[PDB]
Amino acid sequence: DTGVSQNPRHKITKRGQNVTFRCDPISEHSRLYWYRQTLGQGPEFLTYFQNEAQLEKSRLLSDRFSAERPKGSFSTLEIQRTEQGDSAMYLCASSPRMVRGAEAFFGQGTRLTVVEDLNKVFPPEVAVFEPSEAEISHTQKATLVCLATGFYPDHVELSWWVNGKEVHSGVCTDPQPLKEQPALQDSRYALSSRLRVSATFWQDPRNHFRCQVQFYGLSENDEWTQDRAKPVTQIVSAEAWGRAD
Amino acid sequence: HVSFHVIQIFSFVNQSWARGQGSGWLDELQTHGWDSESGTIIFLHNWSKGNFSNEELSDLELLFRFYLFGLTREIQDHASQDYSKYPFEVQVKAGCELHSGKSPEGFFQVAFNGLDLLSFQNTTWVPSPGCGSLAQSVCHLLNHQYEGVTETVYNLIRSTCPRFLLGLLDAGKMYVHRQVRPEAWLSSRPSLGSGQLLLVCHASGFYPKPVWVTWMRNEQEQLGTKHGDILPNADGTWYLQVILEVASEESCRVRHSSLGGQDIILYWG
Amino acid sequence: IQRTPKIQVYSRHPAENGKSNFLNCYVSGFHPSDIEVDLLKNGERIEKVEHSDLSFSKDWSFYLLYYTEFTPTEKDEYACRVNHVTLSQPKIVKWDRDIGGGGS
Amino acid sequence: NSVTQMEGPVTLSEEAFLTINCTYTAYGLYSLFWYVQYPGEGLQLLLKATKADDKGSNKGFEATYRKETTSFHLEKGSVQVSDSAVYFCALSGQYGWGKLQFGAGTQVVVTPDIQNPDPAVYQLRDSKSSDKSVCLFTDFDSQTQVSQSKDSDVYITDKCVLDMRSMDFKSNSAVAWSQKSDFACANAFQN
Ligand SMILES: *[C@@H]1O[C@H](CO[C@@H]2O[C@@H](C)[C@@H](O)[C@@H](O)[C@@H]2O)[C@@H](O)[C@H](O)[C@H]1NC(C)=O
Ligand SMILES: CCCCCCCCCC
Ligand SMILES: CCCCCCCCCC
Repeated sequence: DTGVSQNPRHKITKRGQNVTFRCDPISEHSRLYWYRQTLGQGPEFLTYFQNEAQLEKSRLLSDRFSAERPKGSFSTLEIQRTEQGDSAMYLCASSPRMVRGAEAFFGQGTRLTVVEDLNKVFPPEVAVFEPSEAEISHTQKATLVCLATGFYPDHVELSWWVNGKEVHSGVCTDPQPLKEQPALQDSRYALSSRLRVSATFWQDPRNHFRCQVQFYGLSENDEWTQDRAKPVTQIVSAEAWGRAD
Repeated sequence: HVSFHVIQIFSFVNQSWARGQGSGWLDELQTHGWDSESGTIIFLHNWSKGNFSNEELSDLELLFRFYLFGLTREIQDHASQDYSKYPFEVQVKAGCELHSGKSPEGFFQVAFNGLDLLSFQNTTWVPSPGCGSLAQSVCHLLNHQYEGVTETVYNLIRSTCPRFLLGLLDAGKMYVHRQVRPEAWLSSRPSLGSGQLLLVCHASGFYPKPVWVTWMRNEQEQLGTKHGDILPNADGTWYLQVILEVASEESCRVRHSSLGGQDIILYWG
Repeated sequence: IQRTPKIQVYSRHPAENGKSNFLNCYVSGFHPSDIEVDLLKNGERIEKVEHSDLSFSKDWSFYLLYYTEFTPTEKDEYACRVNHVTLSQPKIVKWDRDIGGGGS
Repeated sequence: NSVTQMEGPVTLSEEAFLTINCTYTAYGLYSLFWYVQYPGEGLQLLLKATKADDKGSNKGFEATYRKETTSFHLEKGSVQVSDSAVYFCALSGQYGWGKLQFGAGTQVVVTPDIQNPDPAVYQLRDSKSSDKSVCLFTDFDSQTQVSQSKDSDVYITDKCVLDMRSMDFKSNSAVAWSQKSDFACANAFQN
């Protein structure tokens, strides 16, 4: 099940800069495609490689975009002089040789965010809010709320960890982050999630709960001149123990 | 002119140098070329698009680009395991032929070094008796491990080709069913023996190809003439010469559909 | 297998001294398709030669028309020079104003 | 684009019949496909049909390649909450050898059937700093509409479905919060 691998998973770049994305198709797939996807829309075709040969590019492909697959295996896609509109998910897919109606196997993408200023990039603050005694007495259940605030850009993965293990049961996170200031182009973002467990489970102070927010930020390579810590890709967590009262 | 033929010729000279070219034809008349630089169809006449949309034709154009590269590569991959077999050349003739009131003919035929290798019959790749175990084992591969390719070929030759051909014939009727009149003339020169005189009746620039050019003494045909081949001119018209050897004593006829039942009689001296 | 090219040389119109015409060379029946073909004037190569796209007959043998504008005079000679893997030296077929070259 | 699919979102409850319409313009022997993208995941093939009249089937979803109506409608008899996702119709041209061409995508939101609503609003304090706090609206039925905020200092999320699998229990919730110290949960949610 080693599928299509794309690197990096996310990338922030300052407008005007070049970026290069990489894709490793499923072993020996002769057919390789690059697509671009913006939220609310389907993948848009960019280019097709048969073995090493680039036999089709989109007519609307910019001269800023160039792809290569020098050995018929891994492919690279370079965008020169990025613009805000280049911001999207860059998808790589591979298909087997000589199979008609073949499935296209997609990678997880390189999420590209082009910003005007890297100085506006900020990791989240994360807080955990403890269940309401009113909820416990009334329903015998207990809802923890996690809140991630003040982050920029808007890409984070929020997960819940109970007793050292990630959980998916009782968990529900907002479909999309929301804009802390919707009228602003450079709005920071917030995201909430809920973990619901039994009241008696929360009431046990030996139980550990953790809200974990993976933030996608600057790379080790980017310039930083502020006193605040370089907003690199990083995890920010808030945690709590159960309580009897 | 009732048949559309799409031909490919693939030349494998080295494990590093192989080459694919192709064209479309109404018999002797070329309707399509292939620019291998760009991987595109050359529409030679302004009716070469037939009744098909740009979209249908773009879709076919990319299929051919992928096929040409793909067939070339698939062969190069199996052949580079024995540099001894180079050079060699593979040909493909595919298409269809219409007959009023019948199912159209569909065919896909393949040659290897100038000989029948295999062809497509119904839904099966049948080997040429003459290409022995090579042909047999290539057909096994196509019949057992290229069913995707088989389905594509079937559909192209049995569904797309007749539809395209009808549209192509409709769009180019005036040029394809045109009549062009031959110019005709006589000329002389000595033979290298025998009678020691060659009379040469020529006809050139006629279309279509059916033609009748026979020397004639009075109203009686004169047998024993050398009939030339009907040879092409660059304009699609044809040339023919007919030679009567004589010992030099004391007419060449020219018949063609374009003359409307009025033959051309040249007399000579 | 290989096949030797057949070479036929002929004019588009009746030759007439000092009248622009076209010189045709039809080379057919050959295999493989790799071929060199020149039109000659007094045994020197004419620079502006055009040819049909490659095709082949029922027996898979290839054929090709080469042609160029020429002007026949009383004195100028004209030929078609072909080389091919089946030929150990170029083969030259003169045009004859009355019967062409290559017969058949 | 030659693939047009229903504009979403499509919202329906568990056990309802789902239909996502998809039409296309294509040539020759094309192949049709349905891809699915679950929340926070990559695209993956749901079902496919390579030849005319072929029905593609997967996990209760089905789509029939219907040449004569130019359709590849996605149907599922009885949707589950976990079917909430974006679905993409797609077409391989070049007689089924070409790149997938996708539609714009159709989001499906499958709502839980809550027969025993216990609609309530609660206040939760921060585990680090008792002064910061959040409001929780929960246990409401799936036909309940959560008002958007009419205050810039007050943030109200959309509803969200959690499933406590160990107790065969599903519930809706929405969250609200504010910097204002005078922040009252009773107000955040229109009662
Ligand atoms: C192309 O034409 C095909 C054949 O139809 C016949 O010939 C054409 C030229 C018209 O004269 C028509 O009335 C005849 O029935 C059709 O099968 C096909 O629909 C046409 N269009 C395309 C895009 O294939
Ligand atoms: C794209 C067409 C590929 C056809 C397969 C050829 C088989 C070669 C075996 C020697
Ligand atoms: C070296 C043998 C060549 C094989 C030719 C197969 C062609 C099939 C195309 C569909």
